[PDB]
Amino acid sequence: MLSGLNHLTLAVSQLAPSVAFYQQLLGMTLHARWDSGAYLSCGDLWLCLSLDPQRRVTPPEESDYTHYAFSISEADFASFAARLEAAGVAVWKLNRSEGASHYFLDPDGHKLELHVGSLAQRLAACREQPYKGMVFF
Amino acid sequence: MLSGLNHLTLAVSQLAPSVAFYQQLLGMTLHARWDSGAYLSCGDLWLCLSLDPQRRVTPPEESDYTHYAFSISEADFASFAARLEAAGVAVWKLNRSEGASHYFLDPDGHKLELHVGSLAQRLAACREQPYKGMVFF
Ligand SMILES: CSc1nccnn1
Ligand SMILES: [Mn+2]
Ligand SMILES: [Mn+2]
Repeated sequence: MLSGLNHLTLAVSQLAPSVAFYQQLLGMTLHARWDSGAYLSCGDLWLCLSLDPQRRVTPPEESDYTHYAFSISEADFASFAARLEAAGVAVWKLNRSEGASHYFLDPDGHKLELHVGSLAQRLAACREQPYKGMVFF
Repeated sequence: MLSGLNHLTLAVSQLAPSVAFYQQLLGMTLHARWDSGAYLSCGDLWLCLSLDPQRRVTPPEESDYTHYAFSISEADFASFAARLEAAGVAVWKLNRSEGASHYFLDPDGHKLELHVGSLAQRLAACREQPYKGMVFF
């Protein structure tokens, strides 16, 4: 059967600024780059940045809610979010509707998130403060 | 410091067919559902389906190369691809890289992939046959 996420591939319009964002600003590990892409890891996540002439820099009001959240500890969350803020990283959401999260945009407008907590913890929180109509299996 | 992918959230135009696709066709575990979304797991992956009226059913020619690859064993790959084909799931790309890959679309046109092989495997293959301009770190 399917066993998890093998890799996340993001189309990027300019490779070097995107590599710098994920490696320098977000602290991900850069393993290789070539004329048309790069391979990074974030813990167990395999991230591929793929230079795509079709990728547009997309304002957050023009894209849907599809987004990618990265795990961070409770101890590191606030200072990492504040550092992104001080660095001028654009945002896309302010209301914490799914726990402790910071919502920010990559250079092409990919919707990203820092989040503290697992699925199990989110389900436990939702049992006390459920979303409308919520059923647990 | 970021420790991995926390969750992947896909905006969906209709919740019921998306739940059917990820739970029933793809075999993911459904943990909770509410009026405007669902939480599923696939191995370590926490997947959120978020009902979003802004989600367009998007032809693959009209979206960039951003995509989400799920892990499957070599032994299971061909029968899973055949299951998707029997269900009439559209393919958006043929495989031309190392490791088995099947490139398929979800009901809203999200670009998905079944892939066999890790980042370490890909890096080893690239070391032997580097892409144009490839540098390792
Ligand atoms: C070589 S381009 C690519 N590489 C890995 C994953 N997705 N795309
Ligand atoms: Mn999220
Ligand atoms: Mn891929």
